Amino acid sequence: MELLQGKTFVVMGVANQRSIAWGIARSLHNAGAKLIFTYAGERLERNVRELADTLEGQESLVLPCDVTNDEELTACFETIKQEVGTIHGVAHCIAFANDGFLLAQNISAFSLTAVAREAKKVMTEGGNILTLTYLGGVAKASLEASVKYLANDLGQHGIRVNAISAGPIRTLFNSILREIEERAPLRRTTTQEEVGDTAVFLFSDLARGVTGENIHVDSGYHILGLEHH
Amino acid sequence: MELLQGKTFVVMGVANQRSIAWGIARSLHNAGAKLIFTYAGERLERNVRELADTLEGQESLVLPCDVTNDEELTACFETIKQEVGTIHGVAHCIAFANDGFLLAQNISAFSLTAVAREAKKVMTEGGNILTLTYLGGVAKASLEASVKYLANDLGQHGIRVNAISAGPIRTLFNSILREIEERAPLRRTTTQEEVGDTAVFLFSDLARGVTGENIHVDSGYHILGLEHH
Repeated sequence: MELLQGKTFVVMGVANQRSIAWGIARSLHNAGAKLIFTYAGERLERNVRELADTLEGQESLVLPCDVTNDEELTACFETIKQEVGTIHGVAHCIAFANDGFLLAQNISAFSLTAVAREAKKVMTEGGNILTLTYLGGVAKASLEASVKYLANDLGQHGIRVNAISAGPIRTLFNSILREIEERAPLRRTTTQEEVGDTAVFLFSDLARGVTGENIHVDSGYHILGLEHH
Repeated sequence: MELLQGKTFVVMGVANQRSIAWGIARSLHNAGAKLIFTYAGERLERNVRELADTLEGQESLVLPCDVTNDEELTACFETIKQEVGTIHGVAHCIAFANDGFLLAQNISAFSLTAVAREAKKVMTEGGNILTLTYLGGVAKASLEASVKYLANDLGQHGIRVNAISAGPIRTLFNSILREIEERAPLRRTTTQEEVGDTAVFLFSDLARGVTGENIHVDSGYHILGLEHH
């Protein structure tokens, strides 16, 4: 409720109001954070500006940042350095890209390292880098290794690196959702708000001892070992 | 800071001010929780009463509860039902018992199921059951399975079941601590306060989508795969 007061975070991956990243943004906002949003292209630019505009409180920067474009990614964090100086985390949470879910998984896998490289330059007081896998796995193997590499590389600078694995979300197939509602320990599917509230923890000082972790927000389904069912 | 306002938790395992469970208690207290403490024997009884007395705010019940004693364990939660009615979680966090660390690991392993059995009777609004492994593993294999079993059994009642794996803590061997300070991603050893603040998350509504999890609070050391080093 004031867990994140005084802290500023970059949120990547907002496409519309049902985006997992918009759940993260809403949660971070409610915990008192200032937000900087990125947008890939012209289409998403408007969607992000309009959603950001619906938040009440500290102004939100909205900046271009195609994470597959090294020049633009670098430019984005240069703008951040010049205008706010220090940030306290990045939500690398692109779960759909313009098939679209797989595309986002691949882009997430090969862009995390460069994102962390630029983020380190403006996280001079430490903080957390969050990445997201949406379950709704060559790229997953890659992301897992990258998180461990970056956690080990950046921890000495006070920067934690963690992942959330989010289960299928109805507003994002009916046979898959029914299986989860019937068989997952919590007997329900995941929400964007549940993912966002776990992100609040990971970005907060409560999680200062947690790094290199992959937290499942999937109603417990992961414990069942039903990957190939 | 008011994350846990209106909620009451049972904390097991407090032996002295450097107990991991006392870190959990302090953190839960600071987040607005009401606390019920247990004590095994006469010795610990005084230590717990004196520590509980140092907290300012809502009164803390201090009750006898040897978790290896079925009659006393049952009686404890019966007293809880009669006096407060509903609780919102249990911290099953015995990490030393009166060699003492291993003894606590074994007692933790075979007592979790019965503790969860009684806790279910007073957690009518759901909540979280937390268990602790202190790294400072037949019993660990057992606890892992028990957490998964209980998460799957109790989730339908809104009860989450999670574990924290805590790394070596200096106030609880110097060669082990030096290795962690030099090689762990965060370049430092764990504290009881870091464990407590992760417990705050798991007991809060922020973690309502998280169950069957084992969160490492170990400065990231777990990612290195140096179990036999």
